[PDB]
Amino acid sequence: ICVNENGGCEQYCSDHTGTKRSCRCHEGYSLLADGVSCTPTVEYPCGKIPILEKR
Amino acid sequence: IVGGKVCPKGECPWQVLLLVNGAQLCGGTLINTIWVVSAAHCFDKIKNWRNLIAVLGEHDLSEHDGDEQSRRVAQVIIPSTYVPGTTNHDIALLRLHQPVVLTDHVVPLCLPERTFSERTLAFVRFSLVSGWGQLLDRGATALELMVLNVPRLMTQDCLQQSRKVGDSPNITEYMFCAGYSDGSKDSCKGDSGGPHATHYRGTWYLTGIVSWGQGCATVGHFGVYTRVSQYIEWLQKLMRSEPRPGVLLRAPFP
Ligand SMILES: CCC1(CC)C[C@@H](C(=O)NCc2ccc(C(=N)N)cc2)n2c1c(Cl)nc(NC1CCC1)c2=O
Ligand SMILES: [Ca+2]
Repeated sequence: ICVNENGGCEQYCSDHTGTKRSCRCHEGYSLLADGVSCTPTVEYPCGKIPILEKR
Repeated sequence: IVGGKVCPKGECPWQVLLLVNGAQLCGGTLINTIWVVSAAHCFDKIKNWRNLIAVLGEHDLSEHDGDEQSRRVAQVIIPSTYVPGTTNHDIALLRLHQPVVLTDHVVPLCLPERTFSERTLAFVRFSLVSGWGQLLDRGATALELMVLNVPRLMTQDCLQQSRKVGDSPNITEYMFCAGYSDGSKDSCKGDSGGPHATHYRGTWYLTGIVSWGQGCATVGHFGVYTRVSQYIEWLQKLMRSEPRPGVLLRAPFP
């Protein structure tokens, strides 16, 4: 699943046995209950630009 | 950076300036609070290792505004496979002597997992490249951080779309081309080591390092960038290891 459209994951994707897929996030993020979205858990997560985010 | 624009202050928060004895050396990319990724060739001529400084939160080189943070570079780690004065394996991992403090103007860029980078990031067409390097071939360097949006291409398409010089280095699996062949836009000397950064689903990731090219924005040629995805495991392992004495460390690759 992961190979195609990143398995639907917002960040990282791991393949499991037949049809099973687990999305994961970079440190400083947590996975939402939808199983695909990542939300920041710290004030300054990597790869986000604070002046635009607070904009 | 040739043909780009000023990066509005704070919108390139992972950009690093490297200085030796106060003089502009190269760029770099912050990937967490103590580690910086740059280009190995930046360190070929350094004898004064204790005079190597990384600056975060920098924007305008003419004026201190208080957001700048300077750290001594405690270690420079280079892959065993890199040969000084040549193009392949052009990557260095720098450990700062003390962590930087994350702020609105100092934020790490995400180092992606390899699979995600190869399968997904490598196919995002445009990415940003940044630095205080020369504004034109044979020209002066920039006082304000510049940024440029460049398209990535397959290496097959690079070689086919480029004018043949013959003497030019091979483009290996550890590199990729990005930019324009019409002589309008490119990164340049002085930008070496800086980020090629790729946006995906709301977040920015490190995909390349300004490395080399034929002149700057030379008609018939593209910029060449270190293919960061090849080094993810190498970098991750090093960041989880204890520091060793001596500034320069050659570490086996793979
Ligand atoms: C990587 C090792 C070095 C060692 C001098 C360093 C480097 C260099 O000058 N990088 C700065 C530099 C950075 C970006 C660009 C661009 N996007 N147009 C051009 C130059 N470089 C090297 C070499 Cl052996 N050959 C280069 N280019 C060649 C193809 C024509 C000569 C080159 O740019
Ligand atoms: Ca300044």
